[PDB]
Amino acid sequence: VSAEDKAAAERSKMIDKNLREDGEKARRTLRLLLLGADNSGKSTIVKGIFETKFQVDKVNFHMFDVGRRKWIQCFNDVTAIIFVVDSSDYNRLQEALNDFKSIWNNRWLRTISVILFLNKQDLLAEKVLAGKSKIEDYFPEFARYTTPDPRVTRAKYFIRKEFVDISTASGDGRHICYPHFTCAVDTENARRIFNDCKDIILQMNLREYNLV
Amino acid sequence: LGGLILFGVLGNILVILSVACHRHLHSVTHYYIVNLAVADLLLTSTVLPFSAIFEVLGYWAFGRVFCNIWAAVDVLCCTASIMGLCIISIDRYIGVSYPLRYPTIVTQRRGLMALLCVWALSLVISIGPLFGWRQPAPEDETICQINEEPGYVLFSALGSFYLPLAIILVMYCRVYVVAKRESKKAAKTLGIVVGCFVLCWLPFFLVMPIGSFFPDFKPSETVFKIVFWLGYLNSCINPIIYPC
Amino acid sequence: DVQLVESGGGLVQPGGSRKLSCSASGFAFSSFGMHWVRQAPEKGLEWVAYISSGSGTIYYADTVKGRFTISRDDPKNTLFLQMTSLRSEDTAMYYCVRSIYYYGSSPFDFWGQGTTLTVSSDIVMTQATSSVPVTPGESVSISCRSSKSLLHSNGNTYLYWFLQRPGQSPQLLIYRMSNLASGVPDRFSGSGSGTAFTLTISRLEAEDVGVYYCMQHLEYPLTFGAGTKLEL
Amino acid sequence: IAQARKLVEQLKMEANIDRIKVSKAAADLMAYCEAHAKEDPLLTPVPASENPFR
Amino acid sequence: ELDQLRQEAEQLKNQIRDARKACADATLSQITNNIDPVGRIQMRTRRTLRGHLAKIYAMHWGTDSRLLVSASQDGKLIIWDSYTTNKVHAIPLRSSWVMTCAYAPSGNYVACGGLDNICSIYNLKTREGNVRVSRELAGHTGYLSCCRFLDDNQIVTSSGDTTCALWDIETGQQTTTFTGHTGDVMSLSLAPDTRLFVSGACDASAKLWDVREGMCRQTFTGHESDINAICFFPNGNAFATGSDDATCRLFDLRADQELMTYSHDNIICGITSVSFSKSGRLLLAGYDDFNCNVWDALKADRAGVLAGHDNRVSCLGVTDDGMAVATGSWDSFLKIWN
Ligand SMILES: CNC[C@H](O)c1ccc(O)c(O)c1
Repeated sequence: VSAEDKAAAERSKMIDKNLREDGEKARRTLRLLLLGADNSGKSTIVKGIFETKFQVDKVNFHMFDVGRRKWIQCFNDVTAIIFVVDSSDYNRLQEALNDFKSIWNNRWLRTISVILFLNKQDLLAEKVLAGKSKIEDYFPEFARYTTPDPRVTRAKYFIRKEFVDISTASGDGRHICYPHFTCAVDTENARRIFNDCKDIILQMNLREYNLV
Repeated sequence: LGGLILFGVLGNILVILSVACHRHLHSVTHYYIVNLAVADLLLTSTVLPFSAIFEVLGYWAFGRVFCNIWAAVDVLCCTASIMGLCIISIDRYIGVSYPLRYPTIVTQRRGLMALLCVWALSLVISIGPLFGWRQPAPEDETICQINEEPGYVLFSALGSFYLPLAIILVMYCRVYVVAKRESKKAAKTLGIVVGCFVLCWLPFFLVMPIGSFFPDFKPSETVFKIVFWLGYLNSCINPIIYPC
Repeated sequence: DVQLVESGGGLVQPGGSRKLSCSASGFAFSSFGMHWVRQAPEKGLEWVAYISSGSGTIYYADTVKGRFTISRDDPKNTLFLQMTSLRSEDTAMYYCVRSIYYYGSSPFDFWGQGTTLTVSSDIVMTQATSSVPVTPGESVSISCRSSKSLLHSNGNTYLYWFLQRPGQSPQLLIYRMSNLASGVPDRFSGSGSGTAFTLTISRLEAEDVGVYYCMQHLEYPLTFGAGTKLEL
Repeated sequence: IAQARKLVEQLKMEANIDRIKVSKAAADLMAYCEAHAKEDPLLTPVPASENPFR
Repeated sequence: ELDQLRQEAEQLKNQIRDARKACADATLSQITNNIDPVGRIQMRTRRTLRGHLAKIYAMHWGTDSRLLVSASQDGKLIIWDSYTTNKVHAIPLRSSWVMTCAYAPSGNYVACGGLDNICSIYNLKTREGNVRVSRELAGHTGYLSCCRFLDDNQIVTSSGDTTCALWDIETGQQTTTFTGHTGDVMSLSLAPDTRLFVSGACDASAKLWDVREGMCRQTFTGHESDINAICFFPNGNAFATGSDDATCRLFDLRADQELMTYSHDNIICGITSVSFSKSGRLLLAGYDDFNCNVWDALKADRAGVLAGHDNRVSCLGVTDDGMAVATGSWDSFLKIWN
């Protein structure tokens, strides 16, 4: 084999060792895809492509937000998709629902759960208390909808029910949306993301072990 | 007879091949799966034809010098298989109870340690008969018999089945509790795994000690042979049931 | 940029001990294989030792095997040669030589400075010429011969040509018998077959006078040729 | 407004490109394919000795 | 004014289509219907290049057809010695998301890019002995999806911002910007003469570009979805495109039309990588259904299959001398076929 073609193999083994070490380091961090839309409040959810890292309970999470038909397949292996939505408005709410439907039924995202983040619920509460804008004008089914201020709770439950109804269409149980409510001054979003990721990983492990 | 041994060997070989055909077998759980498959394949290809020819011919052929090891390789491989089942159960429990801390708890440089400790314990148990801890060998080498020394019997039986059985039961019960907490299919799979392990290994590790310590309650020879082949049946079954 | 300094040397009484240091600066010392090569005061260069990347492989010359130990400190970027029981034949000038090994690499490309040390089968390379008087601007050639064929089954012929100017450390000219080392003028060329190689230079210029060594790298040890000399 | 002008200018420039017959194009493509049939290790089974990848 | 311009554009397009049809008297299938068939080809995995720990996205062969490069989502750009399956180099990447890679013809530089909208060019031959970044081309407002080296200081990059760019590595600025696409430019393929290239975009359009003139010359349509891969014919007067509509198309620069369509009713999966053999008789269509196919470029018939990948095939390349074929995939294993 000669020394020239054996020191090359030794160098290859050193490179393999470094690659294994880097991969073991990378496997301990969960990758989150931060999606949404403009003015949806995705900038302040947690206190080219943009990446952020935050550690809670000695667990490090990486969230990547880009700013989507093609490059989304690059995120085929992310642990979860944090879909931020601004529920304060109603005209663009149908656009957000269409975006969520497109993301959920994506060919390259059929096994990824979505940590839905209904942001700026305080502005939704203010709008529904003022009464100037009526959801029934935008969503005619809201008038026939009732909860399972109480009007704020009815509106919130209606939005969540609409999102979950979109999610459950042809879901097959491989991935489940996890709705949440977050205000601008909220600071418990990290814990919610932590719990959602824990549930996602637990479900993935249970599926792997051929259990439920 | 030999057909079951061939089927088990083929299944173990297929499991071993599939454990390296795809890169998805990079997690420690796949390492444990391939460890169990290797143990079962070694057990089959090293003991099953010899056991079959011993049962058919009815007498030792390779000789007492070459059949004493057959009583040590067999126990080594059986202990390796059972400890592999135990470590698989431990991995599943630590993965389910600590889902997002699994990579930082079960890490390489630690799973390899567990695997090597498993093999070391298996070889330590198997060396017993070759360390002089065996019954006085018969003069006629045409007859080859297992060792029923009470100290060796207790040590091997305990450290090969009872402690692994206890750990498997505890870990799988905790896993079942957690799975039911997060919500039948899981029940069916866990129950069939535990039952196929117990119904195959408990009969032998009950008929052997009862004959070792209570000769009055010693069973017959046909049941002893059935219990002896039950372990080989379990070895063949494991690659069928554990991947799926 | 790339710079290897050496410390140690001096006078050592026979049978003593000495620690030679080679500090690297300006390049990734961790990924470079290192060698110690000695040159007698009035003879050719003698290979002493070799250590791979990460200290995973170590070779010694038969002369100093067992008496010499080689080591490297990657965090400190240092190469250590511990010498014990120094015979009177071990006095020489030692050079620590970098060499990286991959497809297309140029081993022995950069040679460090020299450390003087004064103490109070193998493929042998033959350099028939001992001194070739030449005139500037005239194309000349240097012939080298090997005991065994250096052409490998992979089509790679491991022959190296090194130049040593008077009072200057050696540098690589031609590696693997056909390729030209970087920074060397295109005047030099190498040709030949197994056990018969020729280094042909055209339009010889100034500062080209010096010693030329043909080294084999097929296997170990690394036996240098006697080396020819070009003078005005 | 200028986008439409640029688009129509590009279309006019592209419209003047001479197009040869499809038969001639296919013929020269096939000629190039067949003229190098002896230099294609993939098409003709490569000998084991000549194959660098064992 | 807008209506008049729209009508003029429609008339021009109609006249161009009429001219193209007037130049279509026979078909490539009819022309080569009397040619000798390729037959059965069974390439086998000569080498398997393990070491990636994430999905592989791009792979480019070297000129000597011994070295090769691959990029993976784990931030690793690995340069392999395909002969002995030894990793010559392993370059960490600033951005873990890489969708393209390229190997310089001189073998001195490599290129990579992706969602970071930066084209990183690394200098392989250095005194320091490690692979450092030679240049960071910036200016694209979208992810880079393909890049190809022209010289040591001239590289063509295609991005997702509907524009390609001929750069100048010495100064790091776009010498020329190629505009005219309406969607993301998935792939680009240089021509052997290095005076023209092609670019396939998400609008099912393949545009020919003149590097020197810096202006589009021809536009080819006929695909039903995004064009993922494109490759020039060895002759230089043709190219082939692979698209998400599970079809491959052959276009001729001189004929300016679609000659042959390689597709099968059985296949329903999009093409991710396409490359040509040295003689051009074989078209290597890499699919995302875990296997590649070999098409007779003159009979439009399947010649053989290349299975052995457990995940989606992302990149496919043919050695310059035609010795072997590298096929990467999302399962972190790229194989070599011969
Ligand atoms: C199926 N073969 C079982 C083996 O002979 C065996 C294993 C463990 C023991 O303690 C033992 O007494 C026997």
